[PDB]
Amino acid sequence: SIMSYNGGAVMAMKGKNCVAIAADRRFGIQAQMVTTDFQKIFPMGDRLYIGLAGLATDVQTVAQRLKFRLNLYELKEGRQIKPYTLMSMVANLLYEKRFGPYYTEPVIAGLDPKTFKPFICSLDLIGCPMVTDDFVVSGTCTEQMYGMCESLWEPNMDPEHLFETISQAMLNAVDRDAVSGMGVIVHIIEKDKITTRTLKARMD
Amino acid sequence: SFSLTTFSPSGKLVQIEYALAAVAGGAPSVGIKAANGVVLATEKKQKSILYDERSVHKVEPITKHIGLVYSGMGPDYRVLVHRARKLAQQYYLVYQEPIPTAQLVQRVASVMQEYTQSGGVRPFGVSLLICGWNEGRPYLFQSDPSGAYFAWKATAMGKNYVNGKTFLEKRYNEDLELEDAIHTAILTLKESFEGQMTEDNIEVGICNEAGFRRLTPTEVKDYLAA
Amino acid sequence: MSRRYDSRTTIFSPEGRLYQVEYAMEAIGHAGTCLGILANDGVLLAAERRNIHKLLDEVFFSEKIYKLNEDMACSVAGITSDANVLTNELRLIAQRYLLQYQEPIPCEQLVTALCDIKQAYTQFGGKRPFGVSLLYIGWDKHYGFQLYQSDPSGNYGGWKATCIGNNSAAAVSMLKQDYKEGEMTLKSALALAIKVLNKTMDVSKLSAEKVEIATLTRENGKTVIRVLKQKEVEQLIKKHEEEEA
Amino acid sequence: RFSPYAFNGGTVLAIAGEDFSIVASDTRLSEGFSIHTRDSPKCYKLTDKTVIGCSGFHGDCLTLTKIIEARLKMYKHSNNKAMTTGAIAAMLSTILYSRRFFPYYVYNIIGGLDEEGKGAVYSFDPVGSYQRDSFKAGGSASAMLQPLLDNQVGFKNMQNVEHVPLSLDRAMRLVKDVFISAAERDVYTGDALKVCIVTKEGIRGETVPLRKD
Amino acid sequence: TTTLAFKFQHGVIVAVDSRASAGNYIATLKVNKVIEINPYLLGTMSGCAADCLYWERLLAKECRLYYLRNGERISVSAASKLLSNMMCQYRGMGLSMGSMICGWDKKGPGLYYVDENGTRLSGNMFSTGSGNSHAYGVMDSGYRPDLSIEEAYDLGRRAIVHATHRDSYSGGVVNMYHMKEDGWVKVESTDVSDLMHQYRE
Amino acid sequence: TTTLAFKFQHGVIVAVDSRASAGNYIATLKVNKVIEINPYLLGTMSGCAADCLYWERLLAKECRLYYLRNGERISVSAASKLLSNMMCQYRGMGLSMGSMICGWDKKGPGLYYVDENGTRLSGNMFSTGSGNSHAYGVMDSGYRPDLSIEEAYDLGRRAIVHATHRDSYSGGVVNMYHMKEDGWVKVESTDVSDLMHQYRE
Amino acid sequence: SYDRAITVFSPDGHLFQVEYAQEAVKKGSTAVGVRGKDIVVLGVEKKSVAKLQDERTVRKICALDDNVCMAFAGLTADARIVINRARVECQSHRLTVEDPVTVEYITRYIASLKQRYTQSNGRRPFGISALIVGFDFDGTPRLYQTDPSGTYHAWKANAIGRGAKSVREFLEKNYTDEAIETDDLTIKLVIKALLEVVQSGGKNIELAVMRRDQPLKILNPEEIEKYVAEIE
Amino acid sequence: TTIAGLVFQDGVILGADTRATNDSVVADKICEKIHFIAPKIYCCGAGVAADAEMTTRMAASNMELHALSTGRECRVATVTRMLRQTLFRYQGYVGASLIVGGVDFTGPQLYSVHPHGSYSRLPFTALGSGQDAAIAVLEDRFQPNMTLEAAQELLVEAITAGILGDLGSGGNVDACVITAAGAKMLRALSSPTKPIERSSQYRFAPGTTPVLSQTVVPL
Amino acid sequence: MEYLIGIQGPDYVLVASDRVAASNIVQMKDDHDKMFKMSEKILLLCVGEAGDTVQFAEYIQKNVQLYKMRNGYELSPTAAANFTRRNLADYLRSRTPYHVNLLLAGYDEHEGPALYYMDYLAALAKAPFAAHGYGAFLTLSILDRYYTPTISREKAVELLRKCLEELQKRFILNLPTFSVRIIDRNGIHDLDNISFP
Repeated sequence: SIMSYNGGAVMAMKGKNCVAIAADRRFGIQAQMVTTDFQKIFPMGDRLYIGLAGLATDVQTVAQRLKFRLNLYELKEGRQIKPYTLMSMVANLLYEKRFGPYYTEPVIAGLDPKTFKPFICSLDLIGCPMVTDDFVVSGTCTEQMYGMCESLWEPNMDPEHLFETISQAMLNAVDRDAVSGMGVIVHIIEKDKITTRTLKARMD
Repeated sequence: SFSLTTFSPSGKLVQIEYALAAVAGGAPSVGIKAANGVVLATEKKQKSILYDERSVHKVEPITKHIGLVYSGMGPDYRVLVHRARKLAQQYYLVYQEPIPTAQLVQRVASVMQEYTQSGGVRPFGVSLLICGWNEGRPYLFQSDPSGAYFAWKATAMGKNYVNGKTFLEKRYNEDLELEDAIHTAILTLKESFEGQMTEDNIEVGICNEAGFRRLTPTEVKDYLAA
Repeated sequence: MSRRYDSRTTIFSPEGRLYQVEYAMEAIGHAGTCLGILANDGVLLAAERRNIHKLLDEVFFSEKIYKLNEDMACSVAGITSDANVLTNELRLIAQRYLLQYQEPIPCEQLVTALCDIKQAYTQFGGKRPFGVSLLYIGWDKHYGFQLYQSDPSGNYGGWKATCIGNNSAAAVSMLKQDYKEGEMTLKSALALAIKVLNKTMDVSKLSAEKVEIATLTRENGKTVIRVLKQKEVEQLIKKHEEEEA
Repeated sequence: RFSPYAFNGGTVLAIAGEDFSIVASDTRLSEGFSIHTRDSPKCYKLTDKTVIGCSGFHGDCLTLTKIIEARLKMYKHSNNKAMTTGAIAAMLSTILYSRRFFPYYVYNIIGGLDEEGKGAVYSFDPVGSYQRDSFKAGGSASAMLQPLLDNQVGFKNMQNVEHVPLSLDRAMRLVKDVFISAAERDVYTGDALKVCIVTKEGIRGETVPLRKD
Repeated sequence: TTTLAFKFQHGVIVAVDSRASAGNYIATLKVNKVIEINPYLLGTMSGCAADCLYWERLLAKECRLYYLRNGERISVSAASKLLSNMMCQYRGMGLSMGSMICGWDKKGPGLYYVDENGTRLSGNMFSTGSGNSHAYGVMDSGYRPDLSIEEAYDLGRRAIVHATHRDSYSGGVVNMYHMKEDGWVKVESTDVSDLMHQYRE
Repeated sequence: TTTLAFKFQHGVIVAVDSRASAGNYIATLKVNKVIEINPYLLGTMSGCAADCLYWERLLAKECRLYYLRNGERISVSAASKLLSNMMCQYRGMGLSMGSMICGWDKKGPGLYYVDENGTRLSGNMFSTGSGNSHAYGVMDSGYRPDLSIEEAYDLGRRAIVHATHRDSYSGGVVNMYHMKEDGWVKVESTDVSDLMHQYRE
Repeated sequence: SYDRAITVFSPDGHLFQVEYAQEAVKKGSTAVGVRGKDIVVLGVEKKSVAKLQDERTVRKICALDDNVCMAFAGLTADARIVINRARVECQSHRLTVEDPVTVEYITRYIASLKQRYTQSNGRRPFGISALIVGFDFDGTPRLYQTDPSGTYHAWKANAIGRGAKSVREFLEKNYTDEAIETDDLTIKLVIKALLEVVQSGGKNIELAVMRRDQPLKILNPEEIEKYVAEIE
Repeated sequence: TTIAGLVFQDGVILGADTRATNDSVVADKICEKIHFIAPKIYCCGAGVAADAEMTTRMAASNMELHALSTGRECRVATVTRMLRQTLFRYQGYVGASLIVGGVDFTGPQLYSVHPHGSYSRLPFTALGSGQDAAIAVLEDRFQPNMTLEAAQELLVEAITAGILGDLGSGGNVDACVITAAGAKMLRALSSPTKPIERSSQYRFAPGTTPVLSQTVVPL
Repeated sequence: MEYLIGIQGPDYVLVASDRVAASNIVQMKDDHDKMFKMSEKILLLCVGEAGDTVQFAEYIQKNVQLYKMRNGYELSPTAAANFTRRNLADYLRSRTPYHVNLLLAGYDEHEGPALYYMDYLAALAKAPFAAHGYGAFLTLSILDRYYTPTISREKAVELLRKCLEELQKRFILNLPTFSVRIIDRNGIHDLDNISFP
C-alpha cells in the first residue's frame, strides 16, 4: 500500500543497563532508488532517540511536528523528558489526525533519566502506544525483523552483547528486504556515554 | 469588546489593583510546607446554625496529589475550579499522567491574564494558593489575580495576612515534621482568627505521599486539644 | 457595545504620540535592572532580583532570564503577566521558523516577527498593548554573537551594550566610558558587568542570591548556554570585593 | 459472489544438511480468525528419501497432493524405481503450469536426499518456478524463518569465525527454537510441532510441544 | 531483474543478476536466470520465471529435435523465429515472457530478442528486465565492435554492478557468460557488493 | 476547428476557419472565431465556444481597465499571463478553452498561447484546434522571418485552405487578419471551396 | 471582534486623526531624495549614540525591488509593516506580469493601504510618509511620496522629516536644468541639501545611489567625507 | 481479543487477556487492557486499539471531574452514556468496543457498549473476536447470585475458553475484583500455558561485527 | 516527459535540462527555458504536469525573493530546499495537488556546492547527482561508473554530453536541444547550448 512506497526498517532492542536502536540508510521510490545517506533516526535530546519509517513525506513531516512539541516541552519544563512521556506525545499527534492520519510507525527508545533504567516503545498508524520488555521494530519487513530479535534477545545484556546482537539482527533481516539495505546506522545509548557506529553492509 | 483594563498615568494597571485589594480582605487562609507534607488550614465561618457545613466546603482537591485553597470571591473561585479541573483533565487526556504543580499553576495563571486584556470582562477576584505532590517533593505555590505565581515554604492570605507572614517568619523554620506543621499552622491560625475555635469553624487538609486528603472533623478535634 | 466605555486607544496626541504606549514604557521603567554586553568570545546577560524574602523558594532557574531556543536567549523587564505570553509567542515564532526553514533562526528575524505582533495590537483590536521590554542574545551563522533590545511600541535596534529597567541611564553612562569595542573579551566583560552592577545598585550587600548571571558562548561548534551557580557567583563576588576596595 | 481462495496460514521449513535433510511444519489449521483443529499435519511422505510440505489454501493442498501421489505410481510402475528428489520437483513444475490460467494457490516445499546422499531443498511458487537451495521456508511466517537461518545455518554477515558444516544435533535445536520463536509472534503457528528427519538410514519423526495460544 | 547481451568481434557476452523478488520480500538471491539450451546456444529469462522455464525448454526441445532430424545445428535465426511463433497463438491469455537468444552460426554471433507479444528484433546490443534502461546507459558508453576479450569483460562487469545498484528488483551475484565459436563458457561469478567495494576505492 | 498565427518581419498574421459543428450536424458555417479585444490586440478561439467568449471578454475587460488606469497600453506578455492565471483556479472543474493572443508592443509582434490547463508558451509560429497538426505542415514548409507582405498572405491562405480540406470539423470561409504596429486589419474573407477551384487548376 | 468607526468627520470636514498622523510624520528624522538623469540618490541623517547601537539594524533606506528603492520618515514600527506588505504585493505583480513593476504601479497600491486602513473599521491611520523612487522602462526615473491621508504625488526633488520644508526651499531654488545634469552634480546637490540640516553631523549622514539597471548601492562613509571635502 | 465480565452476589469481576496483535503478528504478550475510571468503576476496551484507548482516556477524564465536582460516588450508567454519545457524534467512525462494569450505591452493575453505540444492561457478556467462546461458557454455567469463589472459578475458565478458542486471544489472564467493600486488582491471576522456556541460548563474542565507522561522544 | 539532470563537482554544480515543450503529438516550443533563477548562486529545475510546472515554480521563485529582500540576504542552499518541501507538502492534501519534480542547485561560501533531489511527494534527499523523467534510467547509470568527488568540470561536461547523447539513441522522444549551465564561486556561467545539426 502506501507504507510500501518508501519501505524502510527501524529496530530498537533493550539491554541490561543500556538500549540500542538501529535503522538502515536506504531511501528509494518503488523500483527507483534515490540516495544512500537517508537518516531514519533523529535526536530527541540526551539519551532519547526516535525511529521513523514508512512514507518519507510523513517521516520528515512528523519529525518536525515532534520537534515542534519537543522543544516547546523542553523550554517550558526545567527538566528533560522521560521516554515514557514522549510515547504518549506521539499518540496525541497521530490521533488528532484520525480522519487524515499520517503514515508512519514511530519507534521510541532511550533510558529513564531517573537512574539507569532503559525504556522502549513503538506505535502504529492508528497511534496506539505499546510498551514491550524486549524489543520494538517497525517497517515493511517487520515480519522479518521479529524472528531475529525473538531468539537472540536475552533478559540482560551488556553493551558488548547488545551491540553484537542488534547488529547481526539488522544485517541478516535487512538483506531479505528488497526496499531496505544500503548500510545500517546503529546507536548505543549508555548511562555514561553514547556510541554511534556505521556498519559495513552490502550494496544491494 | 473593548478592554476594560488600561494603563494608568503611572503605568500600573488600575483594574488589577483593586483585584489585589479585594483578595487582601477575604477569608484568612494559611499554609505551610514542612518535611514530607504540606498543611492547609482555612476559615469556614457560618453566620447561623441553619447552615449545613457538609454542603459547602472551601478546601477542594484538584486531583489525587494536588489540592487548592482560596481567599477571595466565592463565584469567581468556582469558575477557577471548573477551568483548572478541566485543565487537569485536558492534561491527562494528552499526557496520561498526574499533572505537575508547576505546569498546573502556570496555565491556570494564564487564564487570569486573559481577562486583563480581552474586553468586556473583569479580572478574577480570587487569589489561589496551590498545594501539590510530585516525585516525592512537596509543592506550595501562591497565585494572585495578576497572573504572577510564586513559591513559598509558608505564607498567609486573607484578612490580616501580614501578621501571619511575620509570625511564621519568627516561629517557623526548617526541620519540622508534618505533625509539627499542623500544630504550627494552627498557632498562626489562632492569631488571625478571633473567637472560639471548633472543628466546623476551621477546614484543614493535607497532602503527603498518599496524596491530598481533607481532614475529617473528628481528627481535627484531636488537634484542637493542643 | 456602549461607546461610553471605549477609551479609543488609537487616538493620537496633539503631538502625534500614543498614550497607552507611553504608559507602557513607564511601567517598564519601574522594573528591576537588566543589562547585557556583546563581547568577542561570547555574550553576557546579567540582572538583579528585586523580590527578596527568607521564605522564597526559587527552585527553578533564573527569574527574568529565559531561553528562546538552542542558539538564543532573552531577558525580561516589565509586567510578568505579559512576559509569559511573549515568552510563549517568541518560542512559538522561533519554532514556526524551524517548521519551514528547518534551521536556527537568525536573531534579526525573531525580533521583527514579535514586533509586527506588538504594533498590530496598537493598530487595531481595541486590546491594551504589552508592558514588557525584552533583551535578546544569541549566535547566528551570518552575524555571529548578537545583542538586541526591544520596546513595547515595536521599535528595536542592535546594541553592543545596553541596560533596561531601573538604573538604565546610569549603566548606559558607564558603558560609554569603560566598554572597549573590539577589545575586551567575554572574560573581561564579566568583570566589567559585575563592576557596573555593584555601583549602579544602591542596595548594599550584593549576594549570589540577590543577583543572577548567565553566559552564552559557542565552543567547538556548539552553542553553550549556562547560568552561574551561586557558589560560582560568590567566587566572582570574592574577586570583585578585592578589586573594589 | 464466490471466493475461490482463502488464506489458511501455517509455516513450513526445510534445511539440507551434509548427510541429512530435515523438514518440519506445524499442526495448526485455521481459516480466518477461527481454529478448525490443533492437529492437522501438513507434512506428507512421498518416498522414503523425499518429504513434501504444503502451505497455502487447504483445499488445493489436499487435491494437489493426491495428484502427485497418483503420478508417483505412474512413474514407479513404468520405471521400476522410486523418483529422485530432483525428479519430483521438476515434475510438479509442469503440474502447476497445466493450471497456468487458473493456478493452484499453494506454496510447496520439497526436501530430501539425492543420489549423492546430499540434502536437496526445493521451494516452489503457484506458477511453478523452482530452484535448489540449502534451506528454504514458506507460509505465513516465511518472512520470519529466513533471516534466522541466514545467520545460523548460512554463517552470513559474520567476519572471522569458524565455519563448521551443519550438524544434525544443532540442526534439530535450530529448527525447534525458530518455531518456538515463531509460535510467539505468529498467530498461525503453534499448538504442536512435527519434525521429519530424512537420513541415509531412514526417516525419523519427532514431536515437540508448543504454546497453545 | 536485469539481463543484457551484446555482440562484438570476439562474440557475444551475456550478463545477468541473480536476484528475483516477489513483492517486498526477496524470494531467492541465488536464482540462476541464464537458461542453458545447447552447448553453443544460450538463452535468458525476463518477466515471469515460470513462463521462461516452460517455453525456453520447448525451444530447447525444438532445437534438439532439429539436430536429431537434419543434423544441421540449427541457426540462431531459426530458433528466435520458432520461439516468437509459439507466443503468438496464446497472445491475450496473460502469458508474459521476455528472453534473449545468443549464439554463433555460419553468419556470425547473432543476437535476437523475443517479447511477450511476439516482437522479434535483431541488433548489436540488447537488454531486458526491470533494469534494462539502467543497463543501456553503461553499455552504450565506451562500446565498439572492436573491443577485445579483456576490455569487454570490464564493460559487462560494470554493466550489471552499476545497474543493479539503482534497482530494487536487481541484485545478487553477477553471472557473465562469454560466447565463442565452439560454444559459450562461464567466465566469472562474483557478488555485486564485493565489486562495489572495489569501485568506491 | 483550425486556428493559426505566426510572426515575421512585417508582423503577425492570424488565419482561421469559419465552421463550428456539433456532432455530425454543422451548427453554423458563418461563425466568426476571431475575438476582437483591442484595436491593436487580437485574440482567437479554440475548443469550447462559450468558454472562449466568456473568458476572452474578461481579458478584454482587464486590458481596458489597465489602459484606463495607467494608460500604458498593456503589452501582449501581460495579457497572456493574466489569461493563464484565471484558468488555474478552476483547473479540474471541466473548463476547456484554447486561444492565442497576437499583438505588437515595444518588444515586437509577440505571439503567445494559453491552454486549458494553464500552459503559457512563446514562439514564432503557433496553431490550435482540431486541425492544428494539419496547419503545422503547410506553415512550416516555405517559411522564414524575412517573408514579405504579399508572400506571407499566400502562405496564410494556403494554410487554412489545405488544412480544412482534410478535416471534417474545419471549413467555412477563410478569415485572415494581418497585424501591424498601429493595429490589426482585415485582409480578405474568401470561401475555402472557391480557392480549391483555383488550386486544382 | 472590535468593529467601530475610528476616523469621523468634524464640523469643518477636517479629520483630527489624519492630521495628528501627519504631525508624527513631521517629527520623524530628515530624509531626502532627488531625481538625477540616469541616477537617483537617497539619503537620511542617522542619530546613533556612543558607538553602542549597531549600524546594521538602523538602515531606513529600503529596496522594494532591483529597480525600485525607498526611504521613510515617521514611526519606525509602521514602516516595517508597509515595506513588507509592499514587497509582497510588488513581487505578486511580477507574478501577474512578466515585465517589472513601474514605480507608479507600486505607489498606487501603497497609498491605497493608507486609504483603506484610515477609513477601515477599528483600524488606525499610518504615521509614516515615504519616498518611493525607482526606474521605469527606458531608464526614466520616478519619485513618489505617500501621505497618511492616502494621497500620492510626483516630485523631481522631495524631502521628509523635520525641516522638510527647509530642504525643499533649497531644492526649489537650486534645482534647474543645470541641476542633476551629470553624476557629479547630482551627488553634490543631494549632499548640499543635507548640509543645512547638519547638526553635529559628521559621518552620521548616510547616502545611497542607484544607476540604471545596476542594483541599489550604498556609498561608504569614507567617500562621504571625500565628497563633503569639496564644498568649493 | 477476548474480554468478559460476570456479576455475582457480592460484586463483579471483569476478566481480560494480556495479548495484543497487529493483523499478522502478536504486538505484545503482556499488554494490559482493563483501564481505570473510578475506584469502584472499571472498563476494558476492544476492537480498534487506539480508538478504545483514547475513548477510555476521555471517559476516565470526564468521570474524574464528575467525581471531583460531585464529591460522591460515580454511577456506572453515567459512563455508558458518555461513551455512546461520542460514538454517535462520529456516526460509528470510532471502532471502539467497550464493556463497563462496577459497583455503585445501587449495587453491582455490568453494561455493554457496541462500537455503533448501542447499550445493553446484562449480568454477563463478552466482547471482542473471542466473545463467542466466553459467552457460551458463561451462558451454560451461570447461576443467580453466585458465591465470590464460585464466580471466580467460572470466569477464569471463561477467559481460558475465550483464549484457547481464539487466535487473537492469548497470554495471561488479568481479573479485577470489585466489591461493595472495595476493589482489588489481580495481575496475571491465571497462566494456563506452562512452556515459557527454550531449548537453546544465543550469545555473541566481541569482535564478530563488521564495524566500519566508529566514534565516541562523552556525556 | 521532460528530463532533468545535475552533477555536484568539488567546487561546482553542473546541471542540464531539456528545452522542448510539447503538447499532443507536436513539439510547440523547442527553445523553452526550464531553468528558473532563485538567487545569485542558486538555480532551480522544475518539471512535471504542464500546468503545475510553471505555476508552482513561480511561487517558489518569489517566496525565495521574499526572504532575500526582507533580511537583506538570500536563503542558503540547504535552507532553500527545506522551505520548498513544506510548500509542496502543504498542498499535497489540498484540493489542488501539484505534480512536480525539482532539482535545487546552489553554492555556499562554507559548505560549498549542494545538489538536492525532490519528488512530487515532497521527499527531500541530498545526493551528489540526481535526475528526473524516464530518461533518468538511461543516464544516472553512466554517472555511477564515471563519478568521483575529485572530477574536473572539463571532464564532467564531456561526460554530461555522453549521457545526453544517450537520449538521442535509446530514449524515444527527440529532445533536440539541451540547456547547460554551471554554478561556482564566480556565479552563474552559461555553457554552449547543445545542438544537433
